[PDB]
Amino acid sequence: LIVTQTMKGLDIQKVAGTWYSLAMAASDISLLDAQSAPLRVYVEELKPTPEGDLEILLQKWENGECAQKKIIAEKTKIPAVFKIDALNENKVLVLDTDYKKYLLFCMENQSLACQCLVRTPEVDDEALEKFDKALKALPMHIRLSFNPTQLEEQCHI
Ligand SMILES: CCCCOc1ccc(OCCCN2CCOCC2)cc1
Repeated sequence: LIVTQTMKGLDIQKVAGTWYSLAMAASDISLLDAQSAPLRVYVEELKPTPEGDLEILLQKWENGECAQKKIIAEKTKIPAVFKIDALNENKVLVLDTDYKKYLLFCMENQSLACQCLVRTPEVDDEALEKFDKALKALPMHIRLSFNPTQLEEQCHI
């Protein structure tokens, strides 16, 4: 109950496939500051299951290397809200998407990280505008964005 933008009418099957973390923001600098920061994660692909859960492939920098991760976000009664199982209850919210170009999401435990996902390794000014508007509300204190060259590299090097 801190992020209160969600996507009405979300069809989670339609988010399947390839995505690029074009921009990210968080409530605390420490959540994204170093390469190995806990929530500096780079999304690779979204794989919605038949039962409506959402499997997520990503990379993360750990121990001086770009590690692959696979995680599962389980559906809830709200179609735009999913839960991930770590030792704390942390939920994922889909704020807005057009399926074909962009998707905005936040994860929250208050600790909060949001990303602007895009389908192609290109700077979508309009997707970034909608991301910044969705965020102007929220209490973000660090924001990163990535150029096309970085978006084609593992962990955005
Ligand atoms: C529409 C769904 C977009 C994908 O949302 C998420 C992307 C990455 C996430 O990762 C959260 C942190 C994952 N852990 C980082 C530390 O290593 C273990 C995995 C969570 C949701």
